[PDB]
Amino acid sequence: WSPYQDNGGTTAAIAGKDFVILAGDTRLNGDFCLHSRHDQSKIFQLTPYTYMASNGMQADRLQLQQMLKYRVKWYKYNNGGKVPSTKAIAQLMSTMLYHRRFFPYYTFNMVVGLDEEGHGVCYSYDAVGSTEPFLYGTRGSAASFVEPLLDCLINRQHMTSQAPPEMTKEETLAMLKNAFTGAAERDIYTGDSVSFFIITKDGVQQESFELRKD
Amino acid sequence: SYDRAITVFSPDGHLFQVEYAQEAVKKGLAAVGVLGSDSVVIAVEKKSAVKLQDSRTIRKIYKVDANIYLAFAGLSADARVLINKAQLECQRFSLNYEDTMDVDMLVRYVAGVQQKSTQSGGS
Amino acid sequence: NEYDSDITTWSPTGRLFQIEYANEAVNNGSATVGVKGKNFVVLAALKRSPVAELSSYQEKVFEIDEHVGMSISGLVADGRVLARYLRTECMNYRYMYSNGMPMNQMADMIGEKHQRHIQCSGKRPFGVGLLLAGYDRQGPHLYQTVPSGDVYDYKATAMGVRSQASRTYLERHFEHFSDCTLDELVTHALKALASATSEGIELNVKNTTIAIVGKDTPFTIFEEESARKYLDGFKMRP
Amino acid sequence: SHRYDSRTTTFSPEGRLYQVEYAVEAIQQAGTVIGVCTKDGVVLAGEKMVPHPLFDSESMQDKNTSGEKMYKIAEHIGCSVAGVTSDAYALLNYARLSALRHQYTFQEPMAIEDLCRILCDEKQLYTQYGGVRPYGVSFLLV
Amino acid sequence: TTTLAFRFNGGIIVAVDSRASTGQYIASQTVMKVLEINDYLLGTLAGGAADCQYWERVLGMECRLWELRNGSRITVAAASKILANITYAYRNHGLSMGTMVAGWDQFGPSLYYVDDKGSRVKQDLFSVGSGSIYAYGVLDTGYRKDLSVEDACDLARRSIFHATYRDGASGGIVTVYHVHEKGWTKISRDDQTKLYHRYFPS
Amino acid sequence: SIMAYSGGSVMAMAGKECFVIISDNRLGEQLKTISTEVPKLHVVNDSIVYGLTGLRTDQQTFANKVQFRTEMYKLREERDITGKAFAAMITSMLYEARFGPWFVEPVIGSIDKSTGEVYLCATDLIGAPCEPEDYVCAGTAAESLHGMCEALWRPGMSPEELFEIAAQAMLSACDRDSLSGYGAVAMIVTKDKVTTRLIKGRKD
Amino acid sequence: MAETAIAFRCKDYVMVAAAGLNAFYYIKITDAEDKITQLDTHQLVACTGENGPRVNFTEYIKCNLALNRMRQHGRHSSCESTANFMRNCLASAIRSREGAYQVNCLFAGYDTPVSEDDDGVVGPQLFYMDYLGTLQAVPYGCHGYGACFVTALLDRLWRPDLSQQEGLELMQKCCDEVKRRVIISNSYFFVKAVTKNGVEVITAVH
Amino acid sequence: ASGGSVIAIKYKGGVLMAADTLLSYGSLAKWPNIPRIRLLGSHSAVCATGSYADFQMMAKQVEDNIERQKMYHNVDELSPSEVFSYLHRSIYQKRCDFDPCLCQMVFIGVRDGETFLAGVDDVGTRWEDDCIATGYGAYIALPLLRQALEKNPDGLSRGEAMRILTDCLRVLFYRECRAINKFQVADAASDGVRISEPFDVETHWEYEGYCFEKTAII
Amino acid sequence: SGHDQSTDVFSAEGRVFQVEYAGKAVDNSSTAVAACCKDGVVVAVEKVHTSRMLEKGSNNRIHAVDRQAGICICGLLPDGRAIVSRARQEAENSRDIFATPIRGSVLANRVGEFMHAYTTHFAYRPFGCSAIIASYADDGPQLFVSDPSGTVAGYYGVALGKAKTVAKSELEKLDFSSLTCDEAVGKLASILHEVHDKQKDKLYEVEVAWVCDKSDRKFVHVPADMVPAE
Amino acid sequence: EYDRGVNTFSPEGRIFQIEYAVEAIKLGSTSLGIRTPEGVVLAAEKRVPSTLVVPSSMSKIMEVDSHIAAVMSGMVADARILVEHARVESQNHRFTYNEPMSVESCTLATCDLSIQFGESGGRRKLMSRPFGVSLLIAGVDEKGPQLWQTDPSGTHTRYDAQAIGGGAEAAQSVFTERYHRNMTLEEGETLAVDILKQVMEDQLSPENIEVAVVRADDGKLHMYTPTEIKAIMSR
Ligand SMILES: Cc1ccc2nc(C(=O)NC3CCCC3)cc(Nc3ccccc3)c2c1
Repeated sequence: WSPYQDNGGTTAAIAGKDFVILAGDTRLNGDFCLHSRHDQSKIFQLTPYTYMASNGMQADRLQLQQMLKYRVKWYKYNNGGKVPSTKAIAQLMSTMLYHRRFFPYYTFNMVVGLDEEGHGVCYSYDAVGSTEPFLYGTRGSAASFVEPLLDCLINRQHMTSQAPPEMTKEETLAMLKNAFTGAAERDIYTGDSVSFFIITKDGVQQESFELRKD
Repeated sequence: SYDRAITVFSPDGHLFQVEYAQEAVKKGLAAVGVLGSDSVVIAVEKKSAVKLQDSRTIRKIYKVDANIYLAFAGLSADARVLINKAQLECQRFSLNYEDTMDVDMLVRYVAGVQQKSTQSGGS
Repeated sequence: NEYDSDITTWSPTGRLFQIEYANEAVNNGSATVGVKGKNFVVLAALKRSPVAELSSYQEKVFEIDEHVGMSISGLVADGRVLARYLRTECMNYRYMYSNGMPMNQMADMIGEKHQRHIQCSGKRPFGVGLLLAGYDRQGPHLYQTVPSGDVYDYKATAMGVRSQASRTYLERHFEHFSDCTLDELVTHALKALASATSEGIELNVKNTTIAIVGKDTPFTIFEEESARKYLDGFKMRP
Repeated sequence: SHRYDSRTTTFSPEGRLYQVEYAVEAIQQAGTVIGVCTKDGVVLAGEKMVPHPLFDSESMQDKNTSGEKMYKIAEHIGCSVAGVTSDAYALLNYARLSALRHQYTFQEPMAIEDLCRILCDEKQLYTQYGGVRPYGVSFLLV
Repeated sequence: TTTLAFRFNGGIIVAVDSRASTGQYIASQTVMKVLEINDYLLGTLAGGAADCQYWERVLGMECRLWELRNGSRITVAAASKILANITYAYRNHGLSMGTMVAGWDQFGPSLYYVDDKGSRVKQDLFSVGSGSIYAYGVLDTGYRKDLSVEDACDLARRSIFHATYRDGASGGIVTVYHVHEKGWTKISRDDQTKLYHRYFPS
Repeated sequence: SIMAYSGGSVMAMAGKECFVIISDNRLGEQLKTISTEVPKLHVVNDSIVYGLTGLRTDQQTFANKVQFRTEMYKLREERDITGKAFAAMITSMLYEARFGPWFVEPVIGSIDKSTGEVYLCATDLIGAPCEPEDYVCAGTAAESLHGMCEALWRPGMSPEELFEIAAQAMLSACDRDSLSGYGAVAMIVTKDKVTTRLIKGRKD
Repeated sequence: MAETAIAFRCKDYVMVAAAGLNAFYYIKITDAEDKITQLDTHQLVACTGENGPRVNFTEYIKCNLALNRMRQHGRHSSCESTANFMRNCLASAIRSREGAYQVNCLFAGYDTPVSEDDDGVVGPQLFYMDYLGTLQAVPYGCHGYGACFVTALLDRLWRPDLSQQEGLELMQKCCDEVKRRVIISNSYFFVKAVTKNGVEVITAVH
Repeated sequence: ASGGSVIAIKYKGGVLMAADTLLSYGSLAKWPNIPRIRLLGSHSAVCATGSYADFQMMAKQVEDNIERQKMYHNVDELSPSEVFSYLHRSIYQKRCDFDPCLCQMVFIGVRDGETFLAGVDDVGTRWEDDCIATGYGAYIALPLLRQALEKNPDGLSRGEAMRILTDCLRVLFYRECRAINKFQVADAASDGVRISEPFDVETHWEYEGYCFEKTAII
Repeated sequence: SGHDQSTDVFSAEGRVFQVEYAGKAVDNSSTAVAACCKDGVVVAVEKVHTSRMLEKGSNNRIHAVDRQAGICICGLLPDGRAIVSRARQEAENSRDIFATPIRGSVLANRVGEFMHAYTTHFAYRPFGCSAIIASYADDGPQLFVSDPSGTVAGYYGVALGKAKTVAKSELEKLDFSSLTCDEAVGKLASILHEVHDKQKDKLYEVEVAWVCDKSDRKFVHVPADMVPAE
Repeated sequence: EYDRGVNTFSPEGRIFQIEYAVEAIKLGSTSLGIRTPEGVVLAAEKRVPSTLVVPSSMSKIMEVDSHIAAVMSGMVADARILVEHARVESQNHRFTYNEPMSVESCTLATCDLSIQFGESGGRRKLMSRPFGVSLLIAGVDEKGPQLWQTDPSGTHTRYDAQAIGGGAEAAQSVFTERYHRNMTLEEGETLAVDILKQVMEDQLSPENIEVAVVRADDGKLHMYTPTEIKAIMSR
C-alpha cells in the first residue's frame, strides 16, 4: 500500500494586462477506471481576486485547499477583515508547502490573481513549494504539449516579424481553448471538459468548454 | 514542580521581591567603573586582609570573556551563577556565529536573565 | 469575608464569591443589546465616544463564522480568548462536516469552556459576558453566557452598565419581535441601546456598532461608514 | 494549599534570606572542626561527640575513607562537615559523584577549587529554586 | 545550473544563469538564481530550489533580527555561520543546497561557500552547479586580483556563457551582480544567444 | 567484523595460589598496525586484574566506566571489591546495553589474599559469564590460545611454570594470528606479591 | 582519507602537516584550506574529513576548552586531559542519533609546568585519534591514503633526537612521498609545529 | 475477510445501491450470508469494498458520531453530505497516520428531497456522480450504468434503474471470481433508506457455443 | 477558622465542611422530584426564570446520557453539565469497549465516583449540584441520586431542592407499586405546582422527562400536551 | 503580600494584580503619541538617573520594524521582552506573507504574549505576574498612520493622541484642546514638545527627551537626533 496516487488532469493559467485566465480539466480517474467527468476540485477560490489550481493527488489538494482557506480566514481575523493579497497568499502557499517537506503533498499548484496595480500574475510551485512567478504556466499531464505552444505564440521568438499587439481576454481565451483541444487529442489522461475562470477587478466569470470523451 | 508566584505586585505598584534584592545589593561591597579614552577601569572593595585567607591571590573582578570583565555587588553565590551563565552565553555566541560577543550583547543577555528571574514562578 | 479569596472555596451559605465578582465585572462593561426576530438576529453595541477630538477604538463585536458572531462585555482579553476558541472550534467543525456548527452545540461548548475554569485552583473565571447571534437549520438564535457557565436562550436581552433600562424596555416589545421586519428589529435594538446611555449622550454612528445575522445574511458588522442607513435617521421619542 | 507554604526561597524586607541564616545558626551548634593549611600538608582536627560506653565501631576495612567527622571525597580530596549530618551525607555523595565524573571525562584529578565550586552551586540552587529548605551544613575541604 | 562568484580588488562579482530543468524537460528559463538576502548580502541558488529559497529567506530574517536587536549590521562571517549551522543541523535530512554568501562588512569583502552537509569554506573564487566544470576552465584562466570592475564583469559573464553553451542543464539569461562597499548593484542581464553573437561575431 | 577491527588477545591462566594474565601488544586498524606497544591489561586492585578485547574505542570507554564504578564502590563501601562481585558488576553493565552492546570481551582474574582461591571469568559481549578452573582466553587468536592452553595446562603449577606456559601459549597463538603479536605483557599475581613482565615476541 | 595528515614528535617539538585539499566528487574546490586548528596556546589538532563535521568538532572542542579556562581562572589544561576530552566526545558521538564525527585527528601539544607545584609531563605530546573514538599516544602518526606511505618512511628515518631543521627535511620528504604515490592530488600540506614557545606556522615545507 | 464489488445509481426520486452478501478470505468464499450494506443515521447507507474489519470500525465510528451529536445537543440530524464529509475526513486522517482504512466505500443518502451519492477510496479520494462503483464493478458494471444513464438524460425511473442494476449484477456474477448469486439492494428515498431481502438474478449458460464439442481441444 | 477552607481537611468531629456547603448550595436550588413506577422512571424539575424574554427550553436541567439513561440536575447548572458530560463518557465507554448499554446501577456508581474524587483533593471543590439518574437498562427501571459528597442511593420516589420536605411528604402518599408512568407524570407535575411558592418565583416552568416502555425504553422529554396546565 | 492569589477578583470585579500593575505605569516616565495624516509622532521623557549615563543606552523608543516603532512607560526591563516578541512576530509575518505586518496585528501579538500570566504550572510555564509595562505602538500601514496603546491587562486600543506615564492626565487635558484631525507633522511635533514641557519636572534639552516619527509618505521610521530636537524647539 502506498499513501500516494496520481489522478491526472491538467491546469493552465495566462496572466493578462488586467485579468487572469485560469483553466482546469474536469476529469478524475483512479488506477485504471474513471471516477468522474465532472470533478471541479482542481480550481479553488481563496479570495475574490485570488485562485489556486492543483494537479496530482485529489485528496492532497483537498487538504491543501482547506489549509489555505483556514489560514486566509485567520489572516482576515488578525488583520481587521483585510483580505490577503495575491503575493501574500503565494508566499504563504510556498511556506506551507515547505513545512510538509518530509511528507510532501502530492500536488503541483499555481496561485493566480491580480497585483496591487491590478495586473495579473501567475505563480508556479513544485511539490515542496519552490515558487516562481511568471505570466503564464501549465501544470499536469499535458504540460509538455501546451507549454511550448504558449511559448511560441506569446514570446514570438524566432520570428522575423513585428510583435502583434498584447492579447485581450477573448484572444487569450481562444488560444487556451486551442491549447486544451490539442492536448486532449494526444494525451490520454486529460479531457472531458475544461473550466475557465476569467478573473478581473469587476468580479470573476466562469465558462465551460467541451472536449472529447475518449 | 514548584512554580508558585514569588515576585508579585503590591497595592502601590511595587515589586517587593525586586526591592528586597536591591536592598541586598545595597549591603554589598562597593564597586566603581570608569570609562576613559582608551581604557576602562574597574575597582572593587576587596573586603579585607583577614590574615587567614590564602596567600594565593584571588580576583574579585571576573573574566567573563577575553574582552569582557565583570564586577558585582550583592550575594556572591548568585553572582557566581550569573557569571557562569554569562560565560556560557559568550561561548555559545562564539560557537554559533564565529564572532566574539560584543559587550552590549552580553550585557543585554545578563539583563534579560535578571529580568526573567523576576517573572518566573517558584524563583 | 474569608471565603472570597479562592475559587475552590464554598461559602458557608453555599455561594462562590469569585464567580459573583466576575459577574460584577461583566456588569460594569459597555452596554450591549441582542434582539431575535423570525429570521434575523441584531446586536447593538455601545462603544466609547470620542472626547471631543480623540476617537478611541476597541473591538467588542467579533465574527465567529459565516453564520455566527458575538458581542462581548467586560474583560476584553477574556473576550478575545473566547473569540479565538470559538473561531477555532467553528473552523474545526466546518472542516469535518462541510457545514456550520449548530447554535445549540456551540452554546453547550461555550458553557463547558466556562465551567472548565471555575473548579480548578489554578484557574479563574472569564470576566466577560457574551451575546451570541447566529443562524442554522433551526432558525435564528440568541444566547447569553455568564462567568458562572450558564447559557441562556433569549428572545431579547441586554447586558452591561445600566442595561436594566434596556431590559425593561425590551420587555414591552419582545413578544412582537417574531413579526417585526429587519428594519423594525434594528430600530428596536437601537432604542434598547439608547435606553442604556447616559443623560447627555444620544445614539449616533460614532459610538454604536450594529451586527446583523440572518437566513441569507452572513454575520455582518456595521460601523462608521455602513451604519449611516440605520443611525443617521434615529431619535428617541418618549 | 498555598496558605501553608512557608516560602523558603523568598527575600525579606532587609534583603536577607531567613532560611539561610537559620541554617547558619544550626551549624553554630555543631561540633567544632579546625583546618590548618601548611606547606607540606593540610590538617583537620574536629571534636566528636562524647563516646557512649555502648557505642560500637563499624568494623570497616580500609580505615581511611570516612570517620565520625571526616570523610574522603576522592583520593586527593578530603572533607569535614559541620551541621546536619544527614544533609552532609547526600552532599558528600554528590561531591564524590562529581569528582569521579570529572575523572571519567578528563582522566585527571579534579581541581580542589572546581570541586568546591560544583557543590556550592548545589547548595545555592536550593536557596533560589524548589521551594524547599536548604542544606544546613558547612564543609571544610582539603 | 551554473553559478560563480569571485573576489577581486574592487569587491565581489557574482554571476548566474536562469535555467531550471526538471530532468530532461526545461521547466523555466527565467529563474532568479541570485537571492538578494538584503541590500548588503547576496546568496546563490543551486541544487534544490525550494531548500535554498526557504533557508536563505530564514537567513535574511535572522540577519534582520540581528540588526534590530544589536543596532548594527551582521557580518558575512556570522551570516554564513548561521546558514552553515542550520544546514549542519539538517545534514541527515536529505537537503540539497549549495549556496554562496558574498558581502562587504566592516572588514572588507568576503565570500563563503556553504553546501548541504554543513560545510562552510572561505576562498576568493567559487563555481557551483552542474556547469561549474565549464565555468572554472574559463574562470581560472583569466582571473587575477587586479581586475577592473568592467573586466571582472566581462570575465564572469563570459565564463557563465561558456558554461551555458556546453552544459545542457544550464542556460537562459546570464545575470551579473557586483558587491562593493556600498552594497550590491545588478550589473547586467543579457540573453545567452545574444552573448554568443557578441563574443563570436560573423 | 567489529570485534576483529582492532586486534588484540588476552588470556588468563590459573596456578595453585596464583594466576597469570597475559595480553598482546598490537593495536591496528583491520590490517594496519597503528602501534606495537598497546597492552590490554588493567589493574583494579591488589587482587583483580582484567583485560579487554574488541573495538579499541569500546575497550577504552568500558575501562573508563569500570574505573568509575570501582572507585565509587571503594568510596561507598570501605573495602576493595572482590573478584566475584567485580565479575558480576561487569556482567550487569554489559547486560544493561543488551541491544546496544559494547564490543568488548573481558577476561578477569582474581585471587583471595587471605584464602588463596583463584577465580577466573570471561564473559561475552553481552555479559554471558564463564568460570572454569583452568584458563580463559579472548581475542582474535582465541582458538589457538584455547588449543595451546588445553595442550599445556596442568592443575598444580607454580607461578614460574604457569608464567612459562602462558608465555609459550600466547606467543604460539600470536604466531598464527595476523591481528595479534609484537611481544606480550604478563602479570603474575600471587598471595604475597604481584610481578609484571614483558615477553619477547616476533616483530611480524 | 583523501587528505593526508602527518605528525611526528621529537625531543623538543612536534611537527604536524595537513593537506589543504577540498573537493566536490572530482573537482578541486581549493588546495589551500588549513585543517590544523589551534586549540590552546600550546595545543593543536590536525583533522582529516569533510568540512562540516571537522569544523563543528574542532570549534566545539576549542569553545569547551576556552569555557573551562574561563571557569578555572585561566588554568590551562594538560595535553592528556584535552586528548581524553576529545576522545570522550568522539566516542559519545558514535552511539548518538546524529551519528559519529567522520573526522580523524592527530592531536599535538607541549606540556609546561602550570605552577611550581606541578610535577606532570614536560616534553611534547602526540596522540592518534580515530573517528570511532580511539586514542593512542604515538611517536608519529598519519591519516589518509598516503599515511602508510609516510609511516614506513618514518619507521625508516625517524629518530627521537632530530633537530628542527632535520625534522623539517623529514617532513618535506614525507610530503614529497605523498605527492609521489597518491593518485589524489595533495599539492599543499600546511605544516605547523609545537614547541615550548607555542605554535609556529612553518612555510618552508608545503 | 474481504467484500466484493458495490454498485449504485441515482434514479428519478432516489438512489439504489446493490452489493452481494459475501465475505471472502482470499480465494475462499468464507461467509455467504453477510449483510454488507449498513444504515448510517436515519437518512444514509454505506457499503465498502475491501477489508471488512476496517469497514466495521469506520462504520461504528461514523454511527456513534451521528447518534451522539443528535442526542447530546438539541440539533438536527447530520445531513448525508455532512456524514460523507466526516467519513472522508476520517479516512484521510487514517491515511496520513500510515494506518489506512483499506476500503473503497459507496455512500448513499436522501433528505427532504435532495439525493446524495458518492464514493471514497482508502487513501482519501472522494467523488460524486450519478453512478458509483467499487472493485470490479468499476470496470464491469460502471460502463453499463453510464450507458444506461446517457440513453435517457431526463432521469431513470425506479424500475428502469433496478433493471439495469440487476443486469450489472448478473454480469458481475458472470465475470467476477469472488462473487455469489445473492445480492441486496438498498433504496434511499424521501421516507428513508430501505434494505431489501437477499435475492438472486437469473443466469444463462445454454449458449450453443458453450457445448462440449465446440469448446473441446482435440 | 481554617478547617472549612478546603475539602482535604477533616474537622475535629470528622466532617468535611466544604462538601456540606456544596450540599447547602444544592438545598437552595429549584425543586425536583422523581419516581420509579415499576415500568419506567419519571423525573420532573421546576425551572425558575429571572427573565420573561427567555426562549422556551432555556436552561435545560434534564439531559439524555444514553438512549435509556438521563440525568436531572438540582443545583449549579454548569456543574451538572460537567457531570452529564462525564456520565455520557461513561455510557459510551460501555457501548464501545463492552458492546452493551450501561446498567443504571453501574452508571450511578460511576457518577458517584466522579463526584467523590472532587471532595478529596485540595486543588478542587465539590460539585454544587445533585444528580438524579433515571435509567431503563437490562436491570429494569432504576432511579438513583448522587450527592455532592459522592454517595449514591436508589429510590422509589425522591425529592430535592428548596421545597424538598413538602414534596417528599406529597410523594409519601403514592403507592409506587400500582403507580404507572402515565399517571406519575401528572402526579409529579401536580406536586411541583402545589409545593412551589407563587409570590417569590414569578416565572416558573415545569420540565418533565421519562423513560418507560411507551418510548421504546428511550429517555425523552414528555409530549408538550401531556403535563397539566397548573 | 501573598494573602490573595494572582488570579483573584476584586469585589468590584477587577483583577488585583492587573490593577496593581496599572499603578506601576503611573510611576514611570511620560510617553506621548500623535496621529496625523502626514504621519505618527512618538515622544518620551528620558529621565536619566545621572548625568554620567549615556543617554542612548536608555532608549525609550524602540524600533519594532522599519515601519513600526514602540515607546514604553513603566518598567523598561519588562518592556524589552514585549519589544523582542513584537520584533519576532513582525519578522515571522514578513517571512510568511512577504509583506510588512500591520500595526494592529503587532499590537495583537504583543497583547497575546502579555496575557499569558498566572500560577498553575500544568503543561505550560506561565508568568508569575503581568507586565508592568504600557506600550504605545506607532506605525504606517495600508490604513495610513496608526497609533495603538497596550495595557498590562492585555487590552489593545487604537488612539488618535494618547499619553502614558506619570504625566498622563495633564497631557490628556492638553489633548482635549489644541488638537484636531488634520494637523501637519510639524504641528504635531510642536504639540508633543510643548506637552513634554508641561509635564516634565526637569528642564527640556535636546538630549533630555526622545522623539521619533513614522512618515505617511515615506512609510519608514526616523529616529530624531538631538540637533533635530533642537530644530523642533527653535520653532
Ligand atoms: C564549490 C563547488 C564546486 C563545484 C561544484 N559542483 C557541483 C556539481 O554539481 N558538479 C557537477 C557534478 C560533477 C561535475 C558537474 C555542485 C557544487 N555544489 C553543490 C550544488 C548543489 C547542491 C549541493 C552542492 C559545487 C560546489
